[PDB]
Amino acid sequence: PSEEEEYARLVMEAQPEWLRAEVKRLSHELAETTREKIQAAEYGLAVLEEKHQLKLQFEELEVDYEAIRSEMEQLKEA
Amino acid sequence: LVMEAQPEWLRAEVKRLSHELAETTREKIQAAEYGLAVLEEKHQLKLQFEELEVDYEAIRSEMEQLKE
Amino acid sequence: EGVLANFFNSLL
Repeated sequence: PSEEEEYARLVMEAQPEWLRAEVKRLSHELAETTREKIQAAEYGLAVLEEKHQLKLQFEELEVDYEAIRSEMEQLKEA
Repeated sequence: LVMEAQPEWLRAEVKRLSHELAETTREKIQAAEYGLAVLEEKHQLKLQFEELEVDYEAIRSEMEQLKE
Repeated sequence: EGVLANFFNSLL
């Protein structure tokens, strides 16, 4: 029997004291994973924002580069 | 009376939490894999930014060198 | 990338 059918048999045939402990155990597991899920989504928004700022900082540098390069090209007529 | 014949509620709770825990784990993993992808993207972009900085300095110093 | 931020907020 796989671990899954063995667990299914446990739940449908174990005593209430066991069922109550599993309920408790899964409640801790779900609370912890919900905490980790939330921190992952915050991490994502933070790095998404850092990336956004970096993109603006980049495009800003692109404009400053073009201005200088534009001027230089003009100068090579002298 | 003997509503106490209630392991059917416990059993319902075990299965509810098991499913919620599975979806919360998918969402968590999915979230984490997206976080990694942004880090990868930001890394490529940081590399490109520092390239442009260098080239920017290259032609700020190559002009100014235009000196008369 | 608005899809990522939407997914991220939907988890909060």
